[PDB]
Amino acid sequence: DIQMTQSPASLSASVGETVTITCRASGNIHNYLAWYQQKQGKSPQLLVYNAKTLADGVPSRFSGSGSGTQYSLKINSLQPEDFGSYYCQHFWSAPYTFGGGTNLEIK
Amino acid sequence: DIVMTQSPSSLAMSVGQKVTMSCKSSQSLLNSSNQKNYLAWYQQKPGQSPKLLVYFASTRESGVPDRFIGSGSGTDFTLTISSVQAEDLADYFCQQHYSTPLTFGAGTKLELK
Amino acid sequence: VTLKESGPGILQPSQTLSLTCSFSGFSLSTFGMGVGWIRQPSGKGLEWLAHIWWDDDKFYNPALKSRLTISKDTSKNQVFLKIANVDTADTATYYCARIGEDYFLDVWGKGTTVTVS
Amino acid sequence: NVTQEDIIRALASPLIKDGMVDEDFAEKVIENESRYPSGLQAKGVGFAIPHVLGDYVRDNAISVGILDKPVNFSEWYQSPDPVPVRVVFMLAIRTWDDITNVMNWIKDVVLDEEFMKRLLNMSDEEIYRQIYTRISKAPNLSGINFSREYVRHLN
Amino acid sequence: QVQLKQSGPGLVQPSQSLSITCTVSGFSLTSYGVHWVRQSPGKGLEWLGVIWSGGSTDYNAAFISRLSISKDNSKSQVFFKMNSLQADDTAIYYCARAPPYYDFWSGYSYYYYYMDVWGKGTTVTV
Ligand SMILES: *[C@@H]1O[C@H](CO)[C@@H](O)[C@H](O)[C@H]1NC(C)=O
Repeated sequence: DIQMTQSPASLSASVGETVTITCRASGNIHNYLAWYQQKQGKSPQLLVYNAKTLADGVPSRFSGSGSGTQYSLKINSLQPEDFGSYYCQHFWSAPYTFGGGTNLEIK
Repeated sequence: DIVMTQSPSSLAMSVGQKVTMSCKSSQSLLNSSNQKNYLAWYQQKPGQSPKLLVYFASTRESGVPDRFIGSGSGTDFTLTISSVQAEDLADYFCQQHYSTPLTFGAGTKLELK
Repeated sequence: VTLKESGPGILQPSQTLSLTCSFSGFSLSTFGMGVGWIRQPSGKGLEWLAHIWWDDDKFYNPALKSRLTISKDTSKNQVFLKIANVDTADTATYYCARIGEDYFLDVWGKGTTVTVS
Repeated sequence: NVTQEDIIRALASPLIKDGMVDEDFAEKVIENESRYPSGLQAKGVGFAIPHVLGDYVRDNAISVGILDKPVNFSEWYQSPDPVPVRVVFMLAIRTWDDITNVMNWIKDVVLDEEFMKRLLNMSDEEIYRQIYTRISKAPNLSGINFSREYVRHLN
Repeated sequence: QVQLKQSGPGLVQPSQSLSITCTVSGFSLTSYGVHWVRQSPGKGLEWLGVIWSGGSTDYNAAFISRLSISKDNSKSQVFFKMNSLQADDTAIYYCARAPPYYDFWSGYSYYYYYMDVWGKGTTVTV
């Protein structure tokens, strides 16, 4: 199958901490995963173009890496206004199944 | 046209030793690897056999076993299969491959005496 | 650039749902961009429903048991997301989004709310 | 566990499904594979052109299979040496003029490694877009069918 | 079991044309090629223009300075025939088979331009 998974389901950190989120596929991605962030009550805004590339001028704090079936999004240091829900999608099989998603909380 | 030439005019042969002949032309080499040529065997009567050598490898048919393949560069050549019995045939004529005119050269022939 | 959506509010289980997109400067005369729809049940994550590429073709999420049939126009880029039967689990926000070049979801709308009674 | 068996049928499937070939196209292709060195690998990244040039075809089409794990095919020029192939270009061509036109286009595809590179790390959609664009921009090959169902990143 | 048989006139003076028919049996004319070559005792062998016999495709004229007028190289499903109006030289007679497949890395044409199995020939005099 092509089912996507994502973890940790729920994580929290204070302002200034480094955060890593893991996204995995049962198949093979070949560097087509992209991440984006949803604010509560608003539509998501595109965050990266690909695992390794910055999108639409968003802060350089957002970056990521991965290969094969293992990809991650990394934030070097959380700033105000970066908290919310993170999602990942792959451009492989047409049914672009979503990962579970993570909620990054203020704590 | 493309120049084709042989070095020997004829060669003496006996049962023993090897018989050496060579062939020159403007160019037979290809850029995408490989080389294209062919040396023909002619029985004096039918003259029907370029089939014994394809490119620089033994032919598709049985041909003659252990046929020797010479240089793979601009100048081609061949030896008979060490000592041969054969008969005094025009065992080789060198022809151009990879050329629309497909010019033919002169034969060599074997001579017993 | 700008994407707005329209559709019904409260539906009965036996009714057909129809949802459409409205774009301003987005053009579908080039291969570079397609359009698709994303469902989000309240309190849950996002689920991909379907999309249509510039080359007129159609892909559906097999988890919907072929209940979704989609036509795409060229006038007002209407994509209807017709669902033959709306169950009581299908209570969700529906978003229209551009695929863009590569897999860049650059343009998202605000979403409609689909509920049951 | 990848071999030559069912690669030909896997790529023939969208042609029989669409109806561009007559009945068991894949078997006729395999018969030509058995008798001839269709590989023509000629490079570190093996290239192949399994094909039939007879009738049993309703129209001309190109079907491109992508193999992540190689399967050797007989080499051309000197057939005894097998060479592994990663990218398989199946051609259903009639009238002969199109087989030359297709091979010339393919030569302009295999050469210039920047295209040949990364071909194994692109989705079915990206491969479709690239091949479609390169065919439509060719001076010839108009009228030959190509679609999403004719691209398989795996198998 | 697989043969090329040649027949045609000899003793042909310049006032009469030369026409030679090569009957092909065992080497189907929908798959294999057929090439023609001249072999005089006094000059060496030379290449004549041919049509590929795997389908009457793309006649390749050879030696334009040696090309005859109205050289048809007619191909039937049973036999192939060559003709030349002048018949002003001798020993124009070998028929040979060419490999039935493609020269994938050729720099000018996709046929091999290689002769494999030769026929018996004829005797051509002026
Ligand atoms: C393909 O070729 C390589 C190199 O000769 C060889 O090691 C390998 O076994 C071949 N593949 C198969 C399936 O035999």
